[PDB]
Amino acid sequence: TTIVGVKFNNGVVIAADTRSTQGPIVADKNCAKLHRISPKIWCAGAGTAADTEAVTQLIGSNIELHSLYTSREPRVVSALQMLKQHLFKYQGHIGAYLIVAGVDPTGSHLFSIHAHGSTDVGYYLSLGSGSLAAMAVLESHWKQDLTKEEAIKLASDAIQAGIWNDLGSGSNVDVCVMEIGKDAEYLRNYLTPNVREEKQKSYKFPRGTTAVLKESIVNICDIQEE
Amino acid sequence: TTTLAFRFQGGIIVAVDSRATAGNWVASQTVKKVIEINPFLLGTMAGGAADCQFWETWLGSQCRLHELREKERISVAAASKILSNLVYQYKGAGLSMGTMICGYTRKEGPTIYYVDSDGTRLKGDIFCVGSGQTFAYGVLDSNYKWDLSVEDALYLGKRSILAAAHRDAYSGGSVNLYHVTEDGWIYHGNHDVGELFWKVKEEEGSFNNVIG
Amino acid sequence: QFNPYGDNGGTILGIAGEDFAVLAGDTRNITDYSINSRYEPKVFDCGDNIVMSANGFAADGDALVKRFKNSVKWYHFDHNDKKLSINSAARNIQHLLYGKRFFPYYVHTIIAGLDEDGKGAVYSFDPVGSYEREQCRAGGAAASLIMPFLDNQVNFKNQYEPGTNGKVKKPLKYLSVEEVIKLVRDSFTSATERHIQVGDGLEILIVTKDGVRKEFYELKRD
Amino acid sequence: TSIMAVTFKDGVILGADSRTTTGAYIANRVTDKLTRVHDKIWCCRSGSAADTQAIADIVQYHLELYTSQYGTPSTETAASVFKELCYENKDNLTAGIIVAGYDDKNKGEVYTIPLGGSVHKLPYAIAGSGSTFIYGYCDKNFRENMSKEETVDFIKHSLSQAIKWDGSSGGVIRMVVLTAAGVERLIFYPDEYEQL
Amino acid sequence: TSIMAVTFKDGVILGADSRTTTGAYIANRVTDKLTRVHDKIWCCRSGSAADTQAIADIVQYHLELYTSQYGTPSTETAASVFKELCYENKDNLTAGIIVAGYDDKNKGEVYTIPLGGSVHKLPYAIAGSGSTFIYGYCDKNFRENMSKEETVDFIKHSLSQAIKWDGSSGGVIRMVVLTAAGVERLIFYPDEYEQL
Amino acid sequence: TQQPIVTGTSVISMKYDNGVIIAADNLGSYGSLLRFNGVERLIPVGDNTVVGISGDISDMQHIERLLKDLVTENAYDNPLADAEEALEPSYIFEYLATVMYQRRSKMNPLWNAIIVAGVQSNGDQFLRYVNLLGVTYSSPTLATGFGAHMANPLLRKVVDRESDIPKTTVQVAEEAIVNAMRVLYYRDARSSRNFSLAIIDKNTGLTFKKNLQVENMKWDFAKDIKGYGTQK
Amino acid sequence: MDIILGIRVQDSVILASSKAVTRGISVLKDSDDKTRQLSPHTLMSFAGEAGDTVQFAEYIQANIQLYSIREDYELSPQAVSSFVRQELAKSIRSRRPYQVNVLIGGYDKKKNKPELYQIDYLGTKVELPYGAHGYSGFYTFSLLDHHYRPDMTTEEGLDLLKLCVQELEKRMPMDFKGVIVKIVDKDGIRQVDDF
Amino acid sequence: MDIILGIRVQDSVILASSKAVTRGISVLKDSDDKTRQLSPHTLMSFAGEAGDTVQFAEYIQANIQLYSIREDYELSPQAVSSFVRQELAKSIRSRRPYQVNVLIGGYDKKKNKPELYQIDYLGTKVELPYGAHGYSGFYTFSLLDHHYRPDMTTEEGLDLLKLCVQELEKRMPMDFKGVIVKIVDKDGIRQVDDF
Amino acid sequence: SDPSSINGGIVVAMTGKDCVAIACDLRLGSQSLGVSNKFEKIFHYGHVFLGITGLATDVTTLNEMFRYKTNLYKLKEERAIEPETFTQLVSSSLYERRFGPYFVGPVVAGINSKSGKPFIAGFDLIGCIDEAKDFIVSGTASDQLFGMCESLYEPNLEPEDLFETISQALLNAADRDALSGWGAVVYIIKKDEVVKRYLKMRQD
Ligand SMILES: [Mg+2]
Ligand SMILES: [Mg+2]
Ligand SMILES: [Mg+2]
Ligand SMILES: [Mg+2]
Repeated sequence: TTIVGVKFNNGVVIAADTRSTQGPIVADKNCAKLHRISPKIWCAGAGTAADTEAVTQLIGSNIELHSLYTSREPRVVSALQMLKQHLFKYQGHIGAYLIVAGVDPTGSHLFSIHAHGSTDVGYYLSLGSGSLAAMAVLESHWKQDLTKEEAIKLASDAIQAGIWNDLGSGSNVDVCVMEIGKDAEYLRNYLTPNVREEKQKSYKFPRGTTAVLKESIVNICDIQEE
Repeated sequence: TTTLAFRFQGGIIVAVDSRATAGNWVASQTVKKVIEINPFLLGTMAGGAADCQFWETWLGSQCRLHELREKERISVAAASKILSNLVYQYKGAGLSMGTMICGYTRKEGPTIYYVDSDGTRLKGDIFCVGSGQTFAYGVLDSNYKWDLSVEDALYLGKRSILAAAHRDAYSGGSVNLYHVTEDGWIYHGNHDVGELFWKVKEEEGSFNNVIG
Repeated sequence: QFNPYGDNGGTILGIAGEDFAVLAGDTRNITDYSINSRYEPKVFDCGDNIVMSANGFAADGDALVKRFKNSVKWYHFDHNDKKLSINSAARNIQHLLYGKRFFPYYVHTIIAGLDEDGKGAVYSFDPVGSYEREQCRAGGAAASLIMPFLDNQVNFKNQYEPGTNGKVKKPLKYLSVEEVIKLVRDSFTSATERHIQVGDGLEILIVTKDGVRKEFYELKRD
Repeated sequence: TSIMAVTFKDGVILGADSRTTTGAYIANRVTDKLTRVHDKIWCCRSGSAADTQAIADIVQYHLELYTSQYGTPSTETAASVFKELCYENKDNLTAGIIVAGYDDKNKGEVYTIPLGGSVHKLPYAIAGSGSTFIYGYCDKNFRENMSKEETVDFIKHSLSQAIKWDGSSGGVIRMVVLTAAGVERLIFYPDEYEQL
Repeated sequence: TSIMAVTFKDGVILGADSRTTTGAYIANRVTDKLTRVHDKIWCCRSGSAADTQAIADIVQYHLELYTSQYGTPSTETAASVFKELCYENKDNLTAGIIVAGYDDKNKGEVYTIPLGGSVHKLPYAIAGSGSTFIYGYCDKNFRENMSKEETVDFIKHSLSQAIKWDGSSGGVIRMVVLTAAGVERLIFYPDEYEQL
Repeated sequence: TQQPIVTGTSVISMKYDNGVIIAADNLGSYGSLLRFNGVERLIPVGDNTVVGISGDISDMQHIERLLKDLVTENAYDNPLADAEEALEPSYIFEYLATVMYQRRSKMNPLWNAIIVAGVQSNGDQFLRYVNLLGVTYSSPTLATGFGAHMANPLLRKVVDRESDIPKTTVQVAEEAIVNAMRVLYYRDARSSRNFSLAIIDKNTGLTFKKNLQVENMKWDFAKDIKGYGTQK
Repeated sequence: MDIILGIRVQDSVILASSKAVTRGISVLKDSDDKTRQLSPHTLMSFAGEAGDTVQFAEYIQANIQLYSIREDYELSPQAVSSFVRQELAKSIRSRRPYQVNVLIGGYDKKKNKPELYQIDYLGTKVELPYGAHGYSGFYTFSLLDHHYRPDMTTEEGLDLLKLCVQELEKRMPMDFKGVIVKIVDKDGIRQVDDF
Repeated sequence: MDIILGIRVQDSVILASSKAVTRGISVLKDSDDKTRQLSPHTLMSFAGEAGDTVQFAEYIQANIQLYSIREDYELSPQAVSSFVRQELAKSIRSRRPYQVNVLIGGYDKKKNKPELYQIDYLGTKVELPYGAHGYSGFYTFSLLDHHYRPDMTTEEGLDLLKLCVQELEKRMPMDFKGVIVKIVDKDGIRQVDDF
Repeated sequence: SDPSSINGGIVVAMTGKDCVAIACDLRLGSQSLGVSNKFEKIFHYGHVFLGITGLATDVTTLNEMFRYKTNLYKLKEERAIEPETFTQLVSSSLYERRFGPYFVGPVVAGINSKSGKPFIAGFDLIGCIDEAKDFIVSGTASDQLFGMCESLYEPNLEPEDLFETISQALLNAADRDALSGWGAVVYIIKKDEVVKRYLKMRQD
């Protein structure tokens, strides 16, 4: 998994690769590692895929209820405090390693959070097995006062480093841009640098190739009238 | 792995399956679990493929040297004991072997020795070795007679492997048959279990639990 | 504790044609989640029209290939430059492997060439020297992904002739070198999609009576 | 982690490195290990980031609620709340905390709370993996009632050595000055402190 | 065990504590950890007493036999013989040795041989459990080409701190001075060095 | 079987149009203690080869002595010891690779990862890796330890395949190596600021650079970072 | 406990269960009946850990007998087997699971059909023509696969069962002291007293 | 191997030894003779680890047969038992010991007396009126203690042995497939072919 | 010992043109011992189909559980549950046993009754959703299935072509797995007709 967050002038950009693995086998070639906590608070998730989804939806649900109760747009620090206290309670057994980003009435924010409950602040962050490849790119090209276009470039380049050099990461780059005073734009499959080449042969079988013992109609419909 | 060998009026029948698995996945369906030691002697493979294959080929070299020196065919007793004494030197090191050394000589008649990697050497009339042995034994014990014909004995060995191939997950692929006579062994072909099962089901009326 | 073994990944594939043989293998070399090299040759020409690959732990794989190559050289010295036949090579490799029965070469070995009648030959070895002549054999990481496909598309397993409904099998017609190479390429393209240790490049060594020829193809680098 | 708190004439100064490691990988090179529990009571965190963050957050909550009811808490009270959490949950925590604060009545005070949950009031305190290398230096060079500039130099020189030798420590030296005048943050970069 | 060797203008000085422990019991409080392998090549022993004694004895034998054949050995040669034993028997030894010697050609030289069996030529070296506490101090206070009196003070102050903090170190500070003038033994008692 | 004690971290290297570059920091770590600050881990053999070594330093020093002895031995009864029968990078590597694999096979390894960088007689670039297991591989970029994870991704952006080697100048290659050394200093907890770098070029020969430093470091952004979440 | 077999024929279910009770070194009993009647036309044989086997079997028996009284009605074999499965499936994630494998042989009076259900301690249920637990199947299934027919009489089923028991007595290392055989049909449950 | 018994009567030694050879799951043979004739009037039964048992027994046989040829003389049972004990006592401190327990039944032609020696794998020798190895004694010794007399005939010894075998067949969990019985007397060794 | 490979078995699901296909082998075993050749692993709740591989007691339990839940859903919602909604229910249900999970590999397949859109999904044992366009694989021969599917599959296959592809994917995968086979079933699912075919295969 290769996930990054990069701060820029008017907001924060977040990005991830799209490979999910069971040992050495690619279970999903287009996994979604970017999660929406609220409309303008998104996070990137590494570790146990079920946990990153579950923990973002739980906190995202409670955030929504809190937003309705307080008549205020949600804050990143709220999502952050709720995530860390939850993960700390479970002593790391909930394997969720998140990069939490967003915009709110206070400004634009970028945090990382470890499965044990520790949080970190930064202008650029990476996480997962491709984090070292990504962080190398971030450490070589990051600067203060990046523009939106530069940050999307830097973020996706850092993910690419992971795609190519880390066996845990692969396929496509997903991006989400959260700019102040603007709708968060979720760029699903922003880059697609791993389309499989046309096969040498078609493996479409002639009809009646498979041997068949029995056939029957399945009754999916309900009990009928008359 | 299901290997059997039994003694009867017409010599020895040897029948084996063909399957090799790594963990849950089937590495090979085309494994030769009969080692042709020489033209008169057969060995079965169970436990370690390498250990059986290597040391029973080596055995064939020792048998050849014996008959060059003594100007006489080696006895099944002597051949089996060369192998058993060898593996017994390696006891503890971790060889894995369960084999039937099978031969037909004038002095002895048809003879089977179960040889085994913890040093066991047993003469006997019927032997089954492998994960599917218990299934093969059932069919053998209920149908075996000394006065079987060569045709019926061949079928019995084939059918006993089929019984194991069906039930035992780690046995199958195909059945290899051998008939050992005093003038040497005779190969009686490779029989795909998939095709054999349906053939046997229909012709025999067995396996009514299975839909075909 | 010191672990003398390691896993360098990779996948190899030997297919025996009617009058040719191919031994293919990806060119990626890895440890854990890192790539060591995108092009590290794994299949070798060993002389006497024999090709070999020892896939798994690359240090043992290189040692074994090196020793076998040396065995070809000394066979020529000891036996009046006699050509080492593929079956003889196979038996020799068994003894090399079984020589280390109690501290094994951690490799799955395949060799390919032509038998003494000019027909295609592949031999497959386990780590301790058990071996068999085979028509078709994938070795290494993505072997479980490739073999079921080859059962279906080379040997036509589970394929019956339309209209008969399971009564007549699809006949086992002989494949050309061009047809085999398509199945090799598609095996590795598919394996690359679904196995993280397979990729970068595919090097195929084709053996005929005319000698050993090489072909190289790109694979996805992610 | 290299952390210390030193009391001087005008109050107290907390000092820390900025390195967070996972094995030999530096996960964060700009960590803030100096954390605010009250306006003029701060702490230095060593051990588990997750544990020390969680503890500090609870302490900040307790002192906020204390303040609403009973007015400003003493530095001793803050150290007691830290101690209570650390001692009562000693089996599940890995936290070494130095509590530092400025009262007007008491002036600069430093309390160290090592792994066990014991409390030790000291003129100065050092902690974290990098502290081992500077026990000798700090003991030889510490004086009571130093000036602000002397204490900044003392901390800067000490942590410079701790960083030099300890692979677990590095990055910037952060400091927080606590006096009657208020709260001042200081930072010192590698190019400055490495040449000392 | 706290031990160090420091090179200065006139030669080299070896310094050591005198404590041998079995667990928390002090088995010997007047141990001599500074040992002679040649007239002007000495060593400092850390780790296993049995191993370092056995090694030193073999080295003394090798340099005695070297001297009978080839004349006086260099300090580098002595360090190489120590290294050979320590490196080739690394699996069975627990020995950290500082080799110190005075040639007329080369002057004062210090070689440290840590656990692995590697050799490191240095201006000065510190070792043993107590050395950890004085990395900061020694690095801040060492200068090249000190006088005899400065180097004695440097060693005395350093080992005083190492002893103060390390429970495994204590007793007297022994020193051995190696110069053209000859071999001088020095001893410093607790009442002297504790008040520094 | 042993455990490494005094250790050296990443060695990084790459090929460029006319030769190879190799670099390694000057630190000998003792666990988390940064014990020895003046350790040379690039060891030149002749004027055409540099062997870069990471891992156990006592074993490095042994390998250093084997190479020194190899040069002596090659000179014996060899009138062309400084010419046609001089040691090649490929000879030095193959020797080391034999030793490494023999030692792992006796269950007593030299606890190292080694990169042999050099230029052959015919001007060809030599760059190959061998480690404590006797595993060997070659690639346009090679790195040990942390370098494998952080340097390779950066160096592979310059030379991603074989066809990129003739397009890469020595200035571009050196720049990439020096930047990679900075990245490793930021992020490897067992690294030092001081390092050595060696260039082996087929025209200009062996250039060995000692006492280099990581410079142009970005730390200023650290001042703005406050707390771990909600603090101001 | 050791060997438990089951065979569903045309019009009945036959359960054969070993008589031996061994506690380590000695055979403490050679006449143990490893079965309980759950209802007039439903029999359950069992084998597994000591204590748990009987405790489970009687607990099930009590519950089915309670149902029979409350509703004045006999549950179908299918219903009983589902109840038993759920209890075992509940049991496997308990603090201390029941280590009990069962065969449920019943005659469904509504459908006029014999039914044999095999359920292991995990709660793994299967309906079968013939079944076993433990090692018993390894010896016997090759014989049952060969000879079994769905239209067999009760007497033919008993002969096939004798052949299975003989093969067990030949090739099993343990002396299981023979089997008690019971037949479940439309007239209820009865024990074959000579086998 | 499992059960080996021995009983010395008035004028002979009787050795009873089980016929079963079990390899884990299946009984591979039910007619195994766990004995070797060392000399015309000395028989040795054996039980222990697979392979080692026969290897040891035949090694002893060969050595006694070599002695018999060299000296043209049969060693006394006592002498043979001492030779065997020393081999086992040597074996216990070897790299890989022989895991073999033996009974040596012999008729001393000089003294005109039957003799029974029990020797375990450690080289622990005892001369006894009756003996066993493994669990066999636990079941049988209470019967032998009661009924045994030093003046018993061979037929009375065989009857007492049948009672021992019956008690074993009742209370032992393992099916040892009966016993082969051999008698050692002044006329040599002979096998009782019906038991 | 490993709960997900005691009983064995496989499920595969594929999408085609206005259709989905889901298939499974029929084996239930006790490790090496084959026990049943009629253990179906596909179930349905109205028009939504669920395949479940893994530990057989959990397969049975989860089927009984989703029947329970979809029955109540229908009573309250007054309509049959859809594949997209059911997928979320399966995910929720599994995750609520996060630290004591059902040892299963569920696979959802069906066509949305309102939109007509073909839908398939896979899950890990704790409920992570893999919603693939092309195909989903599950069970003890999942590696073998990945290999078959990755080469054999092409998009927008007609129902009767898709049948051949999924059948050959299952059959040849199962023959390279010791713990799968003993028969097979293939469901071909269109918007308002579902055909179920039993396949003839080798019985070892
Ligand atoms: Mg089978
Ligand atoms: Mg890949
Ligand atoms: Mg540092
Ligand atoms: Mg199968």
